[PDB]
Amino acid sequence: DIRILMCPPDHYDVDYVINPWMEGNIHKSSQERAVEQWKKLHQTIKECAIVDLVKPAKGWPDMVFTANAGLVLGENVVLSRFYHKERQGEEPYFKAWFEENGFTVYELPQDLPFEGAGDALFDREGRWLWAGYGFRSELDSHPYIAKWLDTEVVSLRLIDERFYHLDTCFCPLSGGYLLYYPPAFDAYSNRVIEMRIPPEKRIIVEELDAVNFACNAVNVNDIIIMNLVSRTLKEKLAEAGFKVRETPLTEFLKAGGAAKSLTLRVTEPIL
Ligand SMILES: NC(=[NH2+])NCCC[C@H](N)C(=O)O
Repeated sequence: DIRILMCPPDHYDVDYVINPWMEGNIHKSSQERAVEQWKKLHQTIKECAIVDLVKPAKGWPDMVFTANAGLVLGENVVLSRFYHKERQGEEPYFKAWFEENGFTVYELPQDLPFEGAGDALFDREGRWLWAGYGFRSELDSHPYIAKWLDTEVVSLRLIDERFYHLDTCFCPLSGGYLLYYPPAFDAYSNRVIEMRIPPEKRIIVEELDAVNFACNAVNVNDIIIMNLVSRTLKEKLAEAGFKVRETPLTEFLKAGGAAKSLTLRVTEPIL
């Protein structure tokens, strides 16, 4: 069974600016359109996986972005500790959901930021965990995660403020494929990626797709769900065996997130 956690946009707005996509967008989201877009995404994901919901909290508009609730492996979750006070109030609500749903929760020190699956994505065969740092999660959190979850952690440094979470520019896929935007990473981190993923398994995104959040994609088996995709990228994905489903998420891009950011896979098998 594959299960994905989402959180509906009952209280969604753009109320502050903590990433560059939010600049100029305060109160520019339409709550009604956001509901419509989220409902279409929810339906599309539910066609591929079970969807669980956590009740949203008023005053925490970014709670829709459940990718940042924590990092799940098996029965364990490393709870996120947000870098910004504007999201720290989500933490007790996410903790309560994990506890109520049978997970055993690990908490980092309150001074050590780490933003969950948004910044840390497993290689889909379970060989290691790719973990971003540079804007939200601290590099020093990576050894904690490695030990708590008994996984090798491969740290990747983000260098572009637009691509401030790993999942905005990097997406492990089924079959060992990796969908990513190399310019979001420094040279050393690109070499680290390249050492592990050979060219035939790389699906390299160009900037025009990256800025439409193409890497912020939900992949269940051979299905990939995203906001918008160029024909060029759709054909590359089709050639690699994936079926692309697009669903519009413009109201969430105003807050710096798209399809993947609105999801957390809570069934991450031990392999
Ligand atoms: N996993 C993600 N890409 N999350 C996007 C979160 C967007 C939210 N406004 C923030 O700045 O934190």
